[PDB]
Amino acid sequence: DVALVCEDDAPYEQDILRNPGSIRPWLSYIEYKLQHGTLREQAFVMERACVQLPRSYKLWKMFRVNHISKLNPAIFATEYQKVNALFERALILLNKMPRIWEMYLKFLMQQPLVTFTRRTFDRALRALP
Amino acid sequence: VALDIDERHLLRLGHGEEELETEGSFSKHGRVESFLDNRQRFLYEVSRLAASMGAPGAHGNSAETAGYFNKVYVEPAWAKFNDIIQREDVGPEDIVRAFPFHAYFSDAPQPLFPPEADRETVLEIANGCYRHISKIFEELADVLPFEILRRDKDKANYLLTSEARIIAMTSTHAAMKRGEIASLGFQYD
Repeated sequence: DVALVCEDDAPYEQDILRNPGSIRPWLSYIEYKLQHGTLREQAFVMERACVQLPRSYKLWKMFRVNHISKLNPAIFATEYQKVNALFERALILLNKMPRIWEMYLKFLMQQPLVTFTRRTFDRALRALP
Repeated sequence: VALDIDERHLLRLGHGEEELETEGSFSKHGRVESFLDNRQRFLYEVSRLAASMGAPGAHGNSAETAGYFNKVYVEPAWAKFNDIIQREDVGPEDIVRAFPFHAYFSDAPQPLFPPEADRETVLEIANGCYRHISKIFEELADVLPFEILRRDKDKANYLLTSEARIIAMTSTHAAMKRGEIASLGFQYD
């Protein structure tokens, strides 16, 4: 993960270090990573932004799991577990968000765990309006 | 209440206009109010524990969020503590130093681990702290089903059917609400 940050993202890293709770600098860094950086670097930047600022609704709505949806979940189960942990953290921070719940339900439907998907659907039905 | 019986599992069935001679209200509304107060206390305790552990975000916002944060924080920490204590070369001082709930237990009467205590006593103290944290998490999870339901009658029915372990009622109340108890699916042993 150390090699995922280059010299172009050094000013973005300095701005993030100066203002750790800035939604605008995080959004600017995410846009810069999406426009110029690679898919893995953009995914790492999005994961870092979600870990640092899980209460940001714009960051949670702009989160994408397209870098792991193209792989087989039976072989890439570690990425699925990491995405599940990120979704659990987002639901801990944004339990009232319906879009994040819909994204988590879609991710669970992509996975083949029937019991886990049923439990997630029951929790979403019990926790939402 | 004088014995070792939990107030959350204790419920009373009867008319709501009867005066409760006990110190705590055992009616459905009283049990709901007690569950809400316990949920608020557990949320405050979880927020204090997250502030002591340095967990980012507001973990005391909701009971389900508190349970998810408590799992994602404590379970790796408790697993690491159990793995450290599982080593044969770890002494009582190493077990005391590896405890991650020292800041949360700082409000308790010092010392948490006595200097003359052996490895067994330090392990028992750490297990007691972990059991207190797990009991707080279980109380938050039990109060989460009441917060999930919106109607008071639905929450009372869900508490009486599953959450209540000891239910006290009169003969007239049992005879008048025998069909309601049969239709509600409440089971007793």
